[PDB]
Order: sequence, then structure tokens, then C-alpha cells
Amino acid sequence: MAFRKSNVYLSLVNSYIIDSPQPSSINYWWNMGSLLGLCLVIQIVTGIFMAMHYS
Amino acid sequence: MAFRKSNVYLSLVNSYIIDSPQPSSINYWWNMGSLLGLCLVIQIVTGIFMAMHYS
Amino acid sequence: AEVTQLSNGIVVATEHNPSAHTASVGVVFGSGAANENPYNNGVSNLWKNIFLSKENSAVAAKEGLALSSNISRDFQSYIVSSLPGSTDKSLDFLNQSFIQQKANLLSSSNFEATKKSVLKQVQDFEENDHPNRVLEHLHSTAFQNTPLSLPTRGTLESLENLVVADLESFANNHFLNSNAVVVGTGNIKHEDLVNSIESKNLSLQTGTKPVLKKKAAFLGSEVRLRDDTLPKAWISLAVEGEPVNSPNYFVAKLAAQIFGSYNAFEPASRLQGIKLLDNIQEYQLCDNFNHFSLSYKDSGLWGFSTATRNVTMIDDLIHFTLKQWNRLTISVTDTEVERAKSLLKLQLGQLYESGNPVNDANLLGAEVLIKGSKLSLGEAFKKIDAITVKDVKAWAGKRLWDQDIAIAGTGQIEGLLDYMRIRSDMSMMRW
Amino acid sequence: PQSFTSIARIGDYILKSPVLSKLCVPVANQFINLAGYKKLGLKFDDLIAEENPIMQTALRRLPEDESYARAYRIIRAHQTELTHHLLPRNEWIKAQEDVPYLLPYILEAEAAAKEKDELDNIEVSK
Amino acid sequence: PQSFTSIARIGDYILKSPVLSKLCVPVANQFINLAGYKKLGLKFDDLIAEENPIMQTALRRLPEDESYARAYRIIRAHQTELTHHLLPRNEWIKAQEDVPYLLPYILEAEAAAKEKDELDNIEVSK
Amino acid sequence: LTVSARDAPTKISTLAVKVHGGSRYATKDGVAHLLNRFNFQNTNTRSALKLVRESELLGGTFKSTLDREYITLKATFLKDDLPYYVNALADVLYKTAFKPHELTESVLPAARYDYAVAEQCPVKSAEDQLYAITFRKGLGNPLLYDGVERVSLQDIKDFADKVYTKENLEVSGENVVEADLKRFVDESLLSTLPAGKSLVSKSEPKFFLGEENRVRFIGDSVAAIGIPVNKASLAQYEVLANYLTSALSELSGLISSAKLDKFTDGGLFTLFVRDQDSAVVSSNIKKIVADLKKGKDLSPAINYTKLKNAVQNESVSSPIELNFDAVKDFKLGKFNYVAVGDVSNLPYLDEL
Amino acid sequence: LTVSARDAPTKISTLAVKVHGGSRYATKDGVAHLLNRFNFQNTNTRSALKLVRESELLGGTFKSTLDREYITLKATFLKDDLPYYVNALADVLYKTAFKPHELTESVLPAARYDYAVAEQCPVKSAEDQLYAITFRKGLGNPLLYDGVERVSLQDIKDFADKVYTKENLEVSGENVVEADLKRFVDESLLSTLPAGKSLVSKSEPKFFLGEENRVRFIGDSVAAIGIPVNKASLAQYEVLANYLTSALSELSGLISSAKLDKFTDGGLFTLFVRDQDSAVVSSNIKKIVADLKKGKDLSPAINYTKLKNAVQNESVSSPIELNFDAVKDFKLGKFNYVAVGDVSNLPYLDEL
Ligand SMILES: CCCCCCCCCCC(=O)OC[C@H](COP(=O)(O)OC[C@H](O)COP(=O)(O)OC[C@@H](COC(=O)CC)OC(=O)CCC)OC(=O)CCCCCCCC
Ligand code: HEM
Ligand code: HEM
Ligand SMILES: COc1c(O)c(C)c(C/C=C(/C)CC/C=C(\C)CC/C=C(/C)CC/C=C(/C)CC/C=C(\C)CCC=C(C)C)c(O)c1OC
Ligand SMILES: COc1c(O)c(C)c(C/C=C(\C)CC/C=C(\C)CC/C=C(/C)CC/C=C(/C)CC/C=C(\C)CCC=C(C)C)c(O)c1OC
Ligand SMILES: CCCCCCCCCCCCCCCCCC(=O)O[C@H](COC(=O)CCCCCC)COP(=O)(O)OCCN
Ligand SMILES: CCCCCCCCCCCCCCCCCC(=O)O[C@H](COC(=O)CCCCCC)COP(=O)(O)OCCN
Repeated sequence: MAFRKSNVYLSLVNSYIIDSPQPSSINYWWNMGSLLGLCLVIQIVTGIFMAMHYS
Repeated sequence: MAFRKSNVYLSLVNSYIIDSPQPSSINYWWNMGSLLGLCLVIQIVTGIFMAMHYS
Repeated sequence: AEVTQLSNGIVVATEHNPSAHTASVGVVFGSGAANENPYNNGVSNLWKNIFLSKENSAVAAKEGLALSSNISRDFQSYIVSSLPGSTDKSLDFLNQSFIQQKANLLSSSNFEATKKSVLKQVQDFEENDHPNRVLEHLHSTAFQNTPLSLPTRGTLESLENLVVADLESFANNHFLNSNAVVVGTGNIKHEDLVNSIESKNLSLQTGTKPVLKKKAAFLGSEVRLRDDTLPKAWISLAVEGEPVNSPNYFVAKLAAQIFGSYNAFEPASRLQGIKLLDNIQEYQLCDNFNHFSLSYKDSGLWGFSTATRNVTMIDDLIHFTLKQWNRLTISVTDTEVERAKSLLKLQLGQLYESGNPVNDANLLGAEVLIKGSKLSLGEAFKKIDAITVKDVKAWAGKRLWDQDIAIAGTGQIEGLLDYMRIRSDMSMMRW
Repeated sequence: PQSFTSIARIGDYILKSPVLSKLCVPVANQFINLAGYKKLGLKFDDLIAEENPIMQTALRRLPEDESYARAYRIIRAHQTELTHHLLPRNEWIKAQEDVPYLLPYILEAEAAAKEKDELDNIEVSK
Repeated sequence: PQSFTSIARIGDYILKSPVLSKLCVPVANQFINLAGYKKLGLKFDDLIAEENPIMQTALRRLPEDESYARAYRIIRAHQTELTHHLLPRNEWIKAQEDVPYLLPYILEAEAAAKEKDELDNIEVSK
Repeated sequence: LTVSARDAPTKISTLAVKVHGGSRYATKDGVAHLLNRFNFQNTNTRSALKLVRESELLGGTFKSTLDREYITLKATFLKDDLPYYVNALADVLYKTAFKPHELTESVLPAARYDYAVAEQCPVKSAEDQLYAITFRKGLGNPLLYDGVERVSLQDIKDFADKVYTKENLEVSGENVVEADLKRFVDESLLSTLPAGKSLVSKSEPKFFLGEENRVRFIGDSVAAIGIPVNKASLAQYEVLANYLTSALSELSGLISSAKLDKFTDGGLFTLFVRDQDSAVVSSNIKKIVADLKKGKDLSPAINYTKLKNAVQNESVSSPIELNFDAVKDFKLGKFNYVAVGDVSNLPYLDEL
Repeated sequence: LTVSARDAPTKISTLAVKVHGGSRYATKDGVAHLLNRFNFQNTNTRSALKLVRESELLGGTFKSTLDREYITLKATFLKDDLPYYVNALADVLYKTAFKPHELTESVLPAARYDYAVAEQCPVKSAEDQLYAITFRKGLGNPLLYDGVERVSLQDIKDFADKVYTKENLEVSGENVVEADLKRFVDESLLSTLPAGKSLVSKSEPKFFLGEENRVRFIGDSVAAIGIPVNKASLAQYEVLANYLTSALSELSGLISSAKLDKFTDGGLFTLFVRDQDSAVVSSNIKKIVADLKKGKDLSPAINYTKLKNAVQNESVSSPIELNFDAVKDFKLGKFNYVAVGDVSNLPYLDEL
């Protein structure tokens, strides 16, 4: 089989990101969960760079 | 089947803590990995309670 | 081992073999299933069976004569076989019952009985012969809305509305001296066949067959015929290939021979020098496959067909096979080319030197109708031994690398992924 | 790791040579007695690591009667070791019983993997 | 959720009653036309949620010919909805075709689950 | 050791070694089928992988076949490479390895596949039964291995020593220079094989008439008859077979198959009726037997049989049955019968 | 409608309904086996679950059995609860539901299990074959359903209407007051069944002698013989069966089984020889037949047979074969034969 399916760590990426079966009819209202994950990355990264200068 | 095997979250506890097959002959040198996990909990908890008073 | 052609208004080809025990004589026409329309599709398959019906085969059996026929996309055949000292009787039967009189054959009773049997043949084919009906469906999605899409047996719906008038119309338009070749194989001399023909006069019709409005064109597409109750999945996949009378005719055949054919249950077939087999055998993703390179007058196809019981790992089978194809552009070795050279010679050396004169006649008549002449087997070998690695890489870079595909499948094909994830595997990204 | 084909090539050279065998064999015998795997009831071929394809192949080709005994020696040794005792001295493997019962199956599987693998990377003449 | 046994008990009471049926039926018909599931080519029993054991049982007991047609109506409706179109008006489900084809299989599986459950918690006399 | 060859101007050659080692000489049920699957495995001097790879680069392939009288080892190749394939077939007959892991991994799973494929065909089942009730322990032995009798590796190795003997062989070539084939054969290892003896019996076999067997089976139904044939009556039954399938016959549409199997000490005529409805099978087979018992003239099918016989005898040494001149007439005597399928609705022997 | 009962001072009662609806009356192969598995399923008035739960609290169970002549519906219960079980068996014969999901979920998987269990026993295979070659389409019909003939739900429902008819029934009770059983039966629903007719033939059956059959099988080997018996010769063969298994015989150690099956229009004597080595099976069966063809005196086994017959006829209406007085002598005439297993090493009929 393919490496993306055999490796312990990439197997989880493949099953969640690459080969995951999705219904054919989902609309753009199903895209908000992706955005909330980018939001959490924006806040954690911007906050750690400010904490270097905060008292 | 038992609830500890059917639930999404307890199934992981059962497979890692309860029903995990272990060799019959392992000695006390195989106990250090458990201690390193308690160590990390001691340091994170004690450190957060001090950070409340640190400048 | 040489063929001899003459012309009198009637083309006469012959491959004499003095050490054979039979002789075959027939007529080949240059019209097939790619010379009819969606309304009269199957009229040629019904012409074949009128030739092979009882009262015509009885009349031949009383004289010691056997009959045969074949329908393809570019040509049709009507052949008579006999013992070597009985060839003038073969020509007479072919004259009387076929070219001159046929009101005996197109009667009202013989036509209905023939139509009943042919409908049962086609209905049986569509319910039980899965590898062959998927390859016919491949032709119909690749060349849709074009003459090279129509099935050779006909379709059960178009075959029901045929009458004798459809047969007579098709005969007047295509069974013509300008569109015909008279053949002779086995223990038969060219001069004797020429002499026997001019003793008679032997002409069918004059000529002027119709020209075909549309030319064949390839289109990337897919057709899925899902049936969850069958125990396997059957799939075929191809790209556009080479026609007959192309400069890249033998290079495409060599490239198909590199990947070859496989049977999982035969021990010696598991030991072939094919690098794809190192990937499938560890989880056993298929039972068999075969690579083809098909060629017609206007276009061609290059690809493979497979059957498998492992319905949860279809995506690994298609993926690994298409990645091996990529290597023909990048990294094909010299050993893989020298192996395919000598196995291709053995392949077509067995096709052109079998012992059956019936197969000889079909091959000879089809080649002379296109090229006017037959290329000998000693000449074809020299073209194959002159191919290099550079010729293969140049051919593959033009015909395979990032090109559109056609796909057909039936059975348990839930695990066959969408078009664009298969199309993306035709290039690597890592070159 | 090192191949058993290479281990056997070096060993056979040492053994065929008279001077080297008189000099290297007594060292090897007392290396065996100091190791102490016989005192747990094991032959040496029980100790070879089995998580690789050449060694998985050799264990399938092994007869049934020799395979059942191997499983028992391995279970008995695990139990002897969790109790931190040794076996009775009348249950120790003797020297004449410590035979290479699995080596021929290993050398046969190795020679076939090398032949296959040379054939997949051949340089052809013209 | 509410049982189809209870849904049928309330409905039958409304329908047998003349005054209530003349008052509640026209509201129910135009509730059906405003919903718009026929315009995608679906009958109502296609819409019932199927992730529960009583409903999994009813779908096994369904004949093969009715089951193949249900699968096609559901695929056709998903494709109609991702394109954001409606079907042609000559392919809409008509009223006489919108029949409860699955209700008898549901009521039979529900009545058996209640009988089994009462028998597992019985109070016995002496 | 008998050698023979015919030349031609072609490109492809063919070489064959024939051994009287088929099922009718088998010590146990299925030992000739297994031996058939051992050849072209590893040799004492080279492996089965290297043989496939070397011959592919030269342009050639190998094949082995089994029937009730012969095991045939065949090679097909390009004309110039003759001495390579002579030496390869010789080593197969001389020094095959016969290792236990080959039996477990390759040979037995292949024999299992052959059997499982054949036992889904009811016509092939009817054919074994007719061979089993007509003849008993020679021609009637089973063809394929099914496991009802245990066959070990030493049993296979003892059978090979029995049948691979210099006086039991035939070497034949198509498009081969006979003077050069004889030279390469005498210098090969199959000139060193042990001289044993031939196993062909010049007795005739013993047969039985008036037998019957029924078998239950899910699928299509079959009804078949069988007649033994001696050497003098052989041309008569060949004409009958081709007559009954040709368009000269009124009942050729009711029959599925008819043939005559030829051996050097007789033959067996067989006829088959197959259909899915079991009332069709019964109505047909009763018409076939009622009409054949009354008589048929066969002289109209003499020249049609001469054609067919010449066609199927093309690449073959041809037991010469050149006596179709004196054939006229056939009337059905006594025969055997088998039924397969829905046997509760198929006829019995003494109501035919 | 015939009723009968015998009282006792015991605690447990037993009630049985017997119907001439066994395999010898079956329209298609296996329709009586399937009907046997439909009864005690859901009724129009109560479910199969409630029947099991209600009767458990009263102390009773139900059972249904099939043989070649009878379908028997049986109940076992505590003495006082008679009218409950009379009404329960009546509703089974009257208004069984016959729903399609019961066939798919319960009945067919159970019939599949019965068949798969039986086809692993070679003695039971030999017994069906002897019934199939001796008799053909009555007593020789198959017992269990195997699927070679497709049986639908309407076929089952039409068979039930054929055999569940008031003139085809027998009601019998053990430890039951006959005067009260008659009262409860006349007021039950089985007094409302349609009056059809009895299916017993008072003709004798037609039989055949001198037949043979061989079957290949992995496992143990069997050799069996069978003789048909008319009503007048019935006491003679009963003595023979018990003689050949008793210690009065020299060859009782070579036999595995021997019995006589009794019907109201004759019987079938059967004998079996079973072993794992196939040379043992052949050496024994040839000694059995050679010794029985010469003659045996049976008068020493008259009183031993009277004991055994009284033992097995304990709870039974007993076709009275009380004529062991006139039995002396038996000599083997003609018979049928079957072989199962390694049939390449088992004897043939005309060498016994
Ligand atoms: C920093 C603090 C961290 C806390 C824990 C550290 C523990 C690490 C010690 C190293 C180790 O884990 O291996 C110890 C090893 C013995 O392991 P073994 O399984 O082979 O023998 C099981 C025993 O026989 C049965 O012991 P049993 O289970 O029967 O009784 C328990 C024993 C408690 O012993 C322990 O806690 C082990 C740490 O009860 C008593 O001792 C009674 C006296 C009050 O002993 C040796 O092989 C050599 C030991 C000397 C070298 C130690 C130097 C380390 C720097
Ligand atoms: C879910 C993630 C977070 C949320 C929703 C959040 C929210 C906020 C908000 C609402 C403020 C006040 C904004 C204002 O100035 O008006 C704030 C301030 C602040 N946050 Fe966070 N925060 C998040 C994560 C973090 C993390 C991980 C850190 C440190 C590593 C951090 C560090 C700070 C600091 C230093 C300030 C000081 C005031 C400023 O710089 O604006 N934040 N945060
Ligand atoms: C792997 C976990 C950690 C390790 C190994 C570690 C290590 C240390 C060490 C060696 C010191 C200096 C000790 C000294 O005073 O001599 C220190 C100081 C300190 N650490 Fe951590 N630390 C860990 C986690 C944390 C976390 C998670 C926090 C905050 C939430 C924290 C907060 C502090 C603070 C406030 C000090 C100030 C000096 C003191 O209070 O001793 N530590 N740490
Ligand atoms: C329907 O199916 C879906 C699906 O549709 C989608 C969109 C996703 C993808 C969507 C997600 C929401 C998953 C994404 C994951 C998260 C949101 C968790 C993020 C967790 C964190 C711990 C984020 C922290 C990020 C860091 C970069 C921390 C490190 C900080 C650094 C490097 C800055 C400080 C460093 C220096 C040197 C100053 C799915 O996983 C999925 O499942 C099958
Ligand atoms: C071999 O089998 C084993 C095994 O042997 C062992 C030992 C373990 C056990 C565990 C480990 C080896 C390590 C795993 C440990 C972690 C991932 C540690 C995470 C650590 C933390 C410290 C999380 C802390 C989070 C908090 C919210 C606490 C911090 C602060 C608080 C509560 C202050 C706030 C309070 C108030 C009142 C405001 C296994 O899991 C295991 O399975 C494989
Ligand atoms: C949910 C929270 C935690 C779980 C996180 C899961 C998702 C994380 C995504 C990780 C990205 C991929 C990481 C590396 C993938 C390749 C690993 C590999 O090749 O395995 C090893 C190399 O070993 C390593 O060095 C691991 C380094 C880990 C790097 C830490 C980030 C070789 O590959 P291996 O043979 O083991 O794979 C088996 C398939 N045949
Ligand atoms: C996140 C770190 C990465 C590693 C994974 C972490 C896994 C460790 C988790 C530790 C165990 C937590 C105990 C869960 C208790 C059982 C949950 C349960 O009852 O499931 C649900 C109810 O749970 C809830 O409503 C919310 C639970 C929130 C828990 C937040 C801690 C019961 O529902 P159900 O019976 O269907 O079981 C699920 C079957 N898949």
C-alpha cells in the first residue's frame, strides 16, 4: 500500500484530510469549522510574540 | 460488549491502560516511563501556581 | 513465405503453403461496424448468421465444405474451407449462394429464425460476459458521437426493429467490387485461383460506397455500471493511441509488452520480470490484468483491463499501475526494452504462423484493404530491433504524460475514486 | 545487521585453518559458557531476532515437531526469568543438543533474495 | 422522538372525526406543497431518519424492487441540490404516488419491541 | 528413444516431449496431476525464477499439460535458439528438486484452483462419471486431485521415477532440422535417463454396458450417454459424431456436444444434452434415443468428415483412421447413462 | 378424527398430533422439511415469543419432528394444564401466519443447519442412497432441503392445506383422561379444519433389485446393503436384525449397524459396515455376504427379539408383528448396494 496509509502519523492525516468521505451536497455553511481552526492559530501565535514585551 | 470498549474516549484508555498486553518477564527498569509522566505533571502544576506571583 | 497480389478490377491475394492439408477461400469487405449508424446497428451481425444458417450449411456439408464468418469494426469476412483438391467447388458455392442469388437466404422463415437466435446471443452476452462488455463500453465513452463507438454485435434495442429491407439496402451500398478482396490460404496456388476466376467472371457490384461524414475523435470521460450483487470488480482504462499505418505502430506495441499480462493463480506468471508485480503481490490487489494496444484506420487505444475480488483496495491498484507508466517518460531501463523486444517477436510470430488457414485469410484481407500490400514477418522484426530507449521516451512524453483518459467499470466499484484523482496520477510532480 | 552468509564465510575460513582454529576456538567455547543461555533452557537459534522477512520465511519452512518444542522452550524461559531463579542442572541444554537447527533454512532464503535482486538490476550486453 | 404508533393514534382520531378533518386536512395539504420535497423527486418516507434499530429492521424487510428505486431517488436528489436547480416539472412526484410504502414495516417492528419489553419487566401474581 | 521433426521456412519453432504418464497409469488418485504441476519448478542447478528471466530475453515460454494417457512438456521459441531449450527440458525430466516448501506454497494451491474451477461445470462432471462406470480402474481413474486419498511427496517422487524412462518417451519438433535435433538430443542428459520399459498395454481394455449413475447439483441439468468403441468400428463412430452436429441432421439443435475420444486401443463416444429447464432435458434425450434406435444412413457425411478430420489432425501424429469409405449405417445397441442436476425430474435408464 | 389416550397416576402428561405429511408425500424436494420448521412460529392471534413465555410459567415445552411418513407435533406439560395445550396445537394447524420475513430470518437458516450437520455423516448418506435406488419417487424422495429445487412460500402454504385435513390426523395422549381429551378436542378449532381425505395408499409400493451407486467422500468409508420386505415376511427380518447384532452371532463384531424400518405397507432391511481403513471395509462386507448366502438358523433368537421389540414399542401404537413363532430360516437372495468414501478401493456389486 501507499506510504500515506502505512505510516503511523501520516495515516491519521490521510484519514482526516485526504481520503475522508464527504457527502456530495454539503454547501459553504460547512466551511466555518475550518476557519475556527485558523483563528485559534492566529491568536496563539500573535499572543506569544506580544508576551515577550508585556508586564 | 463492555462500555469501556465501545465508547470513543474510554476505548483509548482501555487499550493503553487496562487491557494492553505486556510481556510476562519485564522488570522494574520498565517503570521509569511512568515516573517521567508524573514528573511532567508536578512541574507544570507547581509552575502555574508560582507564575501567579512572578514578575 | 511471400504473398502475391494481382488486379483485374478484382483484387486477388494469396499465401501459398505447400505443406498444409486444407485450403481456405473467401471474400473480405472493407466495411464494418464503423460503417453503419445507430438505427441499423447490428445489420452486419445478422448478415453473418444468414450465411451460417442451416439450409446453406447443409448444402455445403453435402459437398464437403465448411463455413466461417467474422464481424469487426473495419471489415467483414465470408470464408469457405475444403480439402486441397476441391477448391473450384468452393468458389462455385461462394458464387451461387452469396454474390448472385440470395433470395433463397432472405426468405420470411429463415429471417425470423435467425433474428430470434441473434437476439438470444446478445442478451446472453450482456448478462454474463463481464470483461468483454466493459471493453465495449470503453469504446463507446472514448469515441462518443462518432462511428468508432458502435458495438459490433449490435444493441438489443436497435436489433429489434430490423427488416429484410435493411439488409438489402446495406448490401447494395457496401458489398461492391471496389470494396472487396478475394483471398486464398493454405495449399492453393496463385495461378490456379486466378485461372478459376477468369474462367467464370465473378463480380459482385461496381463500387461507390458512401463516404462517412464524421471522423473519429477521442474524448476523456467515464461510464460506471454499478452492480453490488456480482462478486468482483471489472475495470478498463486507456488513452488515445496509434492507428494502422502510423510511424509509431510497433513502438506502442513494445511499450504494452513491457507491463504485459498476469494471472495470480499460475505459478510461472508470478515470476515475470515486471516491476509492477513487486507492488501487487504483497496484499494481492488483483486476480489478473492485461495491457493492450489497439489500432484502427482512424485512431487507437492504449491501456489495460483488470478483474479483482479485493474491493477495499482498488485505489491502490490504479495508483501503483499509473505510476509505473510515468517511468516510460523518465526512467525506463535498457533491460526492460530488450526483454519486450524478443517477447513481442514471439507474440506476433505465433499470431501470423498458426496452423489455421481461416485466421490467415482474415489477417491477409484486412491488411491488403488498407495498405494495398502485406508487410512480411522478416521485415517487421527488423523494425522492432531498431527501437531505442530514446524512441520510447519520446513516444511516452507525447501520448501518456499529462493526457486525458477514458475509464469504464462494472460490479463492486464503490472503491473506484473520482475522475480527477485518477487523472492527476498521469504526471508525477517530482519531475 | 550482518548476514549469516558473511558470518559463515568468516567462520569456515577460521575453522579450515589449523593454526587459527587452535587459537580462536577455546575463546569461543568459554564465551558460550559465560553467556548463560543454556541455564535457562535455550539453544542459540532461539535467540535470533525474528522481526524481518528472511527470518519469518525460515520459520514457516520449519517442521511441525521442531516448531512445537521451540515454543515450549521460550515459554519456560520467560517464566524462569520473572521468578529470578535458574532451572535445575538436569534440565540444562547440553553441548551436543545445541545444534543449528534453523541455519539451513536461513541460508536458503538469503541466497534466493540475492539472486532475485541481482536479476532486477542487470546490465545487459549487445 | 415520537413514535409512529402515537402519530397514527392521533391522526386516525382526527380523520375519523368529520368536523376535525374538514378543519385540519386543508392545512396539512398546503403544508406538504410548501415543503417542496416532491420537486426534488422524493416521497415522504425517503426523509425519515434511518440511524436507529427499528428503522434498520424495516429496511431489511423491504422487497428488492422497492429498495432499488429508493436508492435512485436519493442519489438523484443529492445531485439536483448541489447544482442548485430543481427537476423538470414532468419528473415531480405526484400526489397519488406519495404513498406510505414503509409504514407497515415500521409499525410491525415497533409493536414487537413493546411486547418484548413488557415481558422483561412483568409483575407476577401468586 | 524416438525422435522426429518436420522443417519449414517459418520464424517460430516448437518442441514437445510426450510421456505415457497420464491418469490411466496413476498409482493413487491424483499423483499425475500433482507431478504435472511440479515440472518447471526449481532444478538442482538453476531456479524457477532464472529460467523465466533467461528465456524471456531469448523469446520463449514453457508449458506442461495432462490428459488421460499423456503428460506433455512443450516449449515455443524463436528458431535459432534450439540447443538451449533441448537442455532445459532434459534437466526437468532428470533433476527436479522436489522440495517440501514448493509443495506447500506453489503446487497444492494451484491444484486446488484447477479442481475448484472444474467442479463448477456439470458437463465435465458427467464426463468423469461415464468414464468411471464404463471403465473402472484404467481409463476410469480420476483426472484431478481432490484429497479423498492422501498423496505425499515420496509418492510423487516415486511416480516420476516410474514414468520418466527412456523407453516411455517421444520427442517431436515442428519447424526443426531433424538432423540437428537428433544431434542435440544424444548429447543431452535425457540420453542418460534410466532405461525402463513402456507402459502401453497391447491388450484391449475391459468395458461394461448397461450402467447408470445420478448426481444432485445446483445449476444446469445434464443428460449424457456413452458407448465403448473398438479399433475396427472407429471410423463409423467418427462419422456419426460429425453427422450429429452438422446441419445434415434434424436433431442437431437438440444436442449440445458430441465427440469421439481416440486412443491406440479403442475409443469412447460421448453425447450431451444441456439446458436449464429440466423438462427440456428430458424431452430431448428421449427423442435422441428413440430415433437412433431405428437407424440412420451416414454416407452423406463422408466427405464432410474428411475435411474436419484433416483440420483437427494438423499438428499431430494422427492415428490413421483413413477408412471412411466403407461407412453407411448405424443402429443403437446398448449404452451407459448419467444424469446431473435436478435428478428428481430427469429420466431413468430403463424408460429411455 | 381419531382420538385415544391412556391414564396413569404420574405427574407429567404428553400430547401428540400425527399427520401423514412426511417426505413420501412431498410435492417438491424439501417442502415437508420447511413446513416442519414453520410450526410454532407466529400465529394470527399470538406471537411465537408469547407462547414460549406463557408455557414456561405453566411448565411446558413444544417440539415438532419429521420422518418419511409422519409430521408429529408434540407437547409435554404438567398434568392439570390440559385444555391450554389442546388449544395451542389446534391454532398451529389452523392459522399459522406464514410471513416472508420469518422464512428469511428463522426458517431457512435452521434448515441450512440441519442439512449441513447431516451431510458430514457417511452412514446417513448411504441410507438416502439405498432409499433412492430401491424405491424411486415415494419412500425414495429426499428428506431434507438442499436447494437443487427452488421452494417458494406459496408452495409451502399449498402443502399445508393438503396435509392438515381432518381425515389425515391422529390425536394421542399419554397419562390423559380420554373422556376429557375427547371433550376438549370437539370444542377446539381442529374440529373446524376442512375434511379432505387420507393420503395412505393401500397398494403396495413398487421396488427394484440389483442396483448399485458409488459416491466419493473425504473421511470414513462405508459399505451398505438393502432388501425390500413385504408385510408377510416382516417378522422374519426383525429376528435377523436383532440376531446379527446380538452376541449369538459370529460376525456381530464386523457389523456397525443393522435394523428394519417398518411401515404399514412393508419395510426395508438395512446393514452397514464402517471403518477408516478401506481394506477393512472390503474384507468384512465380502465375508458378510458369503456367509448369509449359505444359510442361518434363527430360532435361537426368538425370545431375545420378543424382549427388544417390547422395549422399543413402549410409547407407540405398535404395528403388531406378533408372529415370531414360525421363524426359522433365512437365505440371502437379491439385494442392492451402495459405497461411500474411497470408492477406488471398495468392492463392486458383481464381485460380492
Ligand atoms: C530517584 C528515585 C526514583 C525512584 C525509583 C528508582 C528505582 C530505580 C532502581 C533501578 C531499578 O529499577 O532496578 C532495580 C533492580 C531490581 O529490579 P528487579 O526487577 O530485577 O528485582 C526485583 C526484586 O528482586 C523483587 O522485588 P519485589 O517485587 O519482590 O519486592 C519489592 C521490593 C521493592 O523494590 C523496589 O522498589 C524496586 C525499585 O521490596 C523490597 O525491596 C523490600 C525492602 C524494603 O536492581 C538492580 O538490578 C540493581 C540495583 C542497584 C543499581 C541501582 C542504581 C541506580 C542508580
Ligand atoms: C483563544 C485564544 C485567545 C483569545 C480569544 C484572546 C483574547 C484576548 C483579548 C480579547 C484581549 C484584549 C484585546 C484588547 O487589547 O482590547 C487579549 C489581550 C491579550 N492577550 Fe489574548 N487571547 C487569546 C490567546 C492568547 C495567548 C495564547 C496569549 C499569550 C501567549 C495571549 C496574550 C495576550 C496579551 C499579552 C494581551 C495584552 C493586551 C493586548 O496586547 O492587546 N492571548 N487577548
Ligand atoms: C518540563 C517542565 C519544567 C522544567 C523542567 C522547568 C525547570 C525550571 C528550572 C530548573 C527553574 C529554575 C529553578 C530554580 O529556581 O533554581 C525554573 C524556574 C521557574 N519556572 Fe519552570 N520548568 C518547567 C515548567 C514550568 C512551567 C510550565 C512554568 C509556568 C507555568 C514554570 C515556571 C517557572 C518559574 C515562574 C520559575 C521562576 C523561578 C522559581 O520559581 O524557581 N516552569 N523552571
Ligand atoms: C469534515 O472533516 C474535516 C474538515 O472539514 C476540516 C476542514 C478539518 C481541518 C480543521 C481543523 C479545525 C483541524 C485543525 C487543528 C486545530 C484547529 C488545532 C490547533 C492546535 C494547536 C495546539 C494550535 C497551536 C499552533 C501553534 C503554531 C503553536 C506553536 C507556536 C508558535 C510556533 C509561535 C511561537 C514561537 C516562537 C519561536 C516565538 C478536519 O480535520 C476535518 O476532519 C476530518
Ligand atoms: C506502557 O503503557 C503506559 C504506561 O506504562 C504509562 C505509565 C502511561 C501514563 C502516562 C504517561 C507515560 C505520560 C502522558 C502525560 C501527559 C501527556 C501529561 C499532560 C500534563 C499536564 C500537566 C496537563 C495539566 C493541565 C492542567 C489544566 C493543570 C494545570 C493548572 C491548574 C489546574 C491551575 C488552575 C486552578 C485553578 C483553581 C484556577 C501510559 O499512558 C501508558 O500507555 C501507553
Ligand atoms: C493528535 C495529536 C498528536 C498526533 C499527531 C498526528 C499528526 C502529526 C502529523 C505529523 C507529520 C508527519 C511526521 C513525520 C512523518 C514521517 C515519519 C517517518 O518517516 O517515520 C520513520 C522515521 O522516524 C522518524 O524519524 C520520525 C520523526 C518524527 C517527526 C516528528 C514531527 C520512518 O518511517 P516508518 O518506516 O516508521 O513508517 C512506517 C510505514 N511503513
Ligand atoms: C485530547 C488529547 C488527545 C488524546 C485523546 C484523549 C482521550 C482521553 C480521554 C479521557 C476519558 C474521558 C472520559 C469520557 C467519559 C465518557 C464519555 C461519554 O459518556 O460519552 C457519551 C456522552 O459524552 C458527553 O456527552 C460529553 C463527554 C465529554 C467528556 C469531556 C471530558 C456517551 O454516549 P455513548 O453511550 O453513545 O458513548 C459514545 C459511543 N461512541
